[PDB]
Amino acid sequence: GVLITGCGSRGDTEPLVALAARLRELGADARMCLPPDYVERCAEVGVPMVPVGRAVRAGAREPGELPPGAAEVVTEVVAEWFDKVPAAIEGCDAVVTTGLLPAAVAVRSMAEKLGIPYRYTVLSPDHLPSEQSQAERDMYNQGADRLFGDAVNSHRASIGLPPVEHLYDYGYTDQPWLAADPVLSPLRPTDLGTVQTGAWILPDQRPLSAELEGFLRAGSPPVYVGFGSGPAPAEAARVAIEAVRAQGRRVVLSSGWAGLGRIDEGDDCLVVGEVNHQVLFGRVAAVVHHGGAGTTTAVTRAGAPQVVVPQKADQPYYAGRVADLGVGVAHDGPTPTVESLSAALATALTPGIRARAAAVAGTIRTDGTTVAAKLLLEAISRAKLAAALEHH
Ligand SMILES: O=c1ccn([C@@H]2O[C@H](COP(=O)(O)OP(=O)(O)O[C@H]3O[C@H](CO)[C@@H](O)[C@H](O)[C@H]3F)[C@@H](O)[C@H]2O)c(=O)[nH]1
Repeated sequence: GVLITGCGSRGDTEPLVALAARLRELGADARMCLPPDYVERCAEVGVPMVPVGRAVRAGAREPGELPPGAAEVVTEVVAEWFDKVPAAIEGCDAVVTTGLLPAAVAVRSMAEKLGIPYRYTVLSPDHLPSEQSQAERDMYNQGADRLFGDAVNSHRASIGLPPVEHLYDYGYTDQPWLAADPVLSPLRPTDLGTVQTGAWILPDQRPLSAELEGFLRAGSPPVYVGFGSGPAPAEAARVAIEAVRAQGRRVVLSSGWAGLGRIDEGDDCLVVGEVNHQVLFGRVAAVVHHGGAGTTTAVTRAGAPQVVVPQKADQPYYAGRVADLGVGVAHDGPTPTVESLSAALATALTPGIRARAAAVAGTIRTDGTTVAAKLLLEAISRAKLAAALEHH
């Protein structure tokens, strides 16, 4: 089998589910360890998953219950991963991981014990160890060792392993994979070490809800607005609904983890939960979003013009990439006003940008999981999988 693990938000998780599903299609018994948020997602695509640790979404936890990434609970997190992974990793020939470092180091430790290959994956190039300075890498290693090195070493001893240090190096490996699209996220030409597979995208077969289908059929193509797993700006729903209205468009508002909702009973708005983005984004006039790696990838592949309203982290990078590609507008700042978002939307709604977005869509590859599957085949070899890939 192959074990696929991670602890993080939807963006950290969805690529892993894509890889797991692709491996199962290719005849490999891929299974997962993920936070409990993702039980439904894994089940609906037929991927076995074992829930590990605290829920990542605040609303999925108890009031006052700290997230898995909180420094206060790191000892508990390490223990939980060492407790639950053994049953899942048994009979596996390789492991692929992303996300939270203390969990990743636990997983690699168990891979080390079994003598099976471990691969860590990053989703945005700015997060590659080789894109950090030596001083930064030193700092990350020291912080990890200090914060949870003792806990990791106690559990390593429990299974007979020697102690380990430099936990950033250990968890990320010396050369993590980059599961990111090369058009959206080009790698510097001097980097010969990083294996860039392309994005890991699950071909989405889920139907749209009757309500969303009805909404799409009942009028002109709407604008989608959503902020993914992250926070939304102040008055996000009001500003977005009023700005989209100002452009003469209907609105599909994704509630997201922020829990956005309607501002009135207007029938020109539909509030949605989880949806098939691959299908929906082909049927909208534009997408206003936060600039998450996965969301940007999906919007770009669908060919919908964009307005990126970046909140934090790697999101300004994606806003800049979208602007540079000419397929959308990088909104100036994290908190739009009706006026600023309306202006950005007007720009994103031109025939020219529609054509540019349509053209760039065709350049985004969707076969990154096949690249990763072949890389795994080669790592394990050093059957059904080899036969399936030869067929491809
Ligand atoms: O209704 C829905 C909602 C989502 N999806 C899919 O979930 C994926 C979300 O990916 P994304 O990377 O934007 O995740 P997110 O957790 O919001 O963002 C961060 O995690 C990212 C990765 O680390 C990071 O780039 C960023 O800064 C984050 F905040 C993407 O493939 C969507 O198309 C869906 O199919 N239907």
